[PDB]
Amino acid sequence: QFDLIRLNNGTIELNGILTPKAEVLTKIEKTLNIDELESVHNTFLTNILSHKLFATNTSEISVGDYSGQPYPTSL
Amino acid sequence: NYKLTRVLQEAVQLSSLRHLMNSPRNSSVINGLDARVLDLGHGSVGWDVFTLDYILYPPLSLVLNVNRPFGRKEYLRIFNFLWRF
Amino acid sequence: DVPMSQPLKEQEVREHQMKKERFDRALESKLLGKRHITYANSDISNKELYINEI
Amino acid sequence: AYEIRRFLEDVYLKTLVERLERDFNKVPNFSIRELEQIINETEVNKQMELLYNIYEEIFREIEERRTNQSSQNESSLHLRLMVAFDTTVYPVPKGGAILKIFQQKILENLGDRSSVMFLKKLLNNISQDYCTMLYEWLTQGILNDPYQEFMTYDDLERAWDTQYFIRKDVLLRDCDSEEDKNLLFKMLRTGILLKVVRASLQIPTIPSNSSDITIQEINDFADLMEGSNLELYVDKCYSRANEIFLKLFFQGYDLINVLKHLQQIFLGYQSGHNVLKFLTKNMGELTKHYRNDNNANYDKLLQNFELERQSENPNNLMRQLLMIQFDTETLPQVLSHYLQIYPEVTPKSAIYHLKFDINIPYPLNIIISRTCMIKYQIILRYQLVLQYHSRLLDETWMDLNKTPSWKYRGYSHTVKRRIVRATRVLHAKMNHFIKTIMEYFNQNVIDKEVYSLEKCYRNPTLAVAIQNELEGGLTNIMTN
Repeated sequence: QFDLIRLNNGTIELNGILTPKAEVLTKIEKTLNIDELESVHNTFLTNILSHKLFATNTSEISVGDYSGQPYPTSL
Repeated sequence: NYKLTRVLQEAVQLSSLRHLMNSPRNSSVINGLDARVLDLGHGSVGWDVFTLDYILYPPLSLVLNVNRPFGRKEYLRIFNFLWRF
Repeated sequence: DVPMSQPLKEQEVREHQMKKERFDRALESKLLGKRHITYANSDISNKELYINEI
Repeated sequence: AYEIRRFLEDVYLKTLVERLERDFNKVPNFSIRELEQIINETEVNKQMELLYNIYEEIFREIEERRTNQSSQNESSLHLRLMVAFDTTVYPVPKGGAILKIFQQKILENLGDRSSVMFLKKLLNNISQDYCTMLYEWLTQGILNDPYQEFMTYDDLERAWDTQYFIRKDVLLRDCDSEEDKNLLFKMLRTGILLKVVRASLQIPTIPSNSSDITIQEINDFADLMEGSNLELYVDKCYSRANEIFLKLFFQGYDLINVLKHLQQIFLGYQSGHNVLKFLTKNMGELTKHYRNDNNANYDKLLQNFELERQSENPNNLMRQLLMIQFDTETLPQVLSHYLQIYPEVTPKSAIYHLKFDINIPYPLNIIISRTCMIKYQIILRYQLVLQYHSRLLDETWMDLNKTPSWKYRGYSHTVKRRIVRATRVLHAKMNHFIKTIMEYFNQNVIDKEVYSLEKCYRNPTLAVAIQNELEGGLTNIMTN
């Protein structure tokens, strides 16, 4: 349940507020909506194209030493 | 001058006052037991210099007259006389 | 009759507490302090009663 | 101003018309002297003189605050309070700065029971909304302050690292003696804890059944400010706030478990095997280069750590949040910023620069402040240095009893002594010293403070008491 935010400087932190462990004082699925489903699909496709053996055509690429090239170009 | 506090804790532990120091409520009674080092000049001996005291804070310092900073210091001189014995 | 010394147990307790307090104050100072001082740079106004010139 | 206008309309103009004009139109024998007599008898002159005196006092106040522009408490630091004082002296008095004027007037009118009754009814009328705001801040932590009046206010209009301020100018008590500061900070802490409780549960208000200590509304401000009445009122509010806050943390957040995991991470408590594992997997890097060499590729260290964290328990929020870091300052130089020690007298081994930290999530950063987190971090760095040298001497004993080159019986029966026997004797002395220092530390300081803290949250009563025990334990450790 702990949705963590991780930053490029290595610093991480919980996203928002820590909810209590179902604390009760007084006395139904959790599904995904349309924008959430499209975000899930786009996240899948990005995660696949963000993988190092797919990332091409940008400056954010880390290059493989002993070739000096981006891995997908080599492959 | 700094082993004396440990000596006091141990003496309270090695005496009938240990039922008071190790009490769940009345430990504060012995919390006020402190020692004082007199000033009788050079060449003195700890026997005629060491004296016991009792550090009272309000509300009790208002009710119990102990060796107040400007009184007669009755407890101190009585303690000296009995310290001789 | 004599210039006796301050209490002993109380004296050493105070010394220990002063060590702890000095440590805590240095720690706070290193953390830019938990309390500071301010002056107010801006004031409210209401769009029902708005102004621009005299 | 509303009371002034209601006085005029309902008393001054009523007197004027229904007496003066009706006698000027219908009553023979009326005259100017009888006009002044009628004015004096209906008390309209006395009550209007009172209102005008209050107006003149407010006017002199405004004038002072307009001309006196040449102007510029440790308890807020003795407590874990990210709160500042707002020493701004506003152009017009607000709230408490005017209720104080009214109380001063009631004092200056002592003996004129009619003037005292008038001024007391004026105060009870004016301060009703202030009592409402104070009641809300004391029972629900809500700050609805659109006119910048209340004693305290939130900054920042993600949004959880809120900082409170205290408007010194609008305070009800001057905050000079010790009991006034105690009361002021008790009010502030009551509001803060109630806001935390209300923000965690994502609710807009705290139900009145959440505690057995129920608070009534302030229906007489003059009585509340009479004497110790305000102290008891704030005491009840503080008791209810602490009860609810401690219920919430110790049940909905399992703060005992969070402290247990923090002591497992930073103290080593019941977690020696994890530290040993970390060292064995990372024994080579923490001694390399005696430093970070030209921003050395110590990213492999972070990768090892994240790999281990991937195999860590998921329900352990603290180890999920543990961030291994390489600080550019050695442990002694970090300690020199608080204690009377002396720095190195050259690069020095990488474990001396290694450190850890956790961005404690809201609300858990209310009790587990950044000060106790820095204490945890320094303690963990020291414990890591000790356990690291102990692992060094362990693996040294291993190489001295597993390499046949050292077990070999020989060496001229002279070289054997002056080399191997002296080596083993010095190594044994080093091992005994290191292990004894670590034993003393761990089971006479660290264990003592863990046990004290464990004693504290056995049915506690105040959140500030738990914070005080935690910080006192870590201070007893850091000042050891």
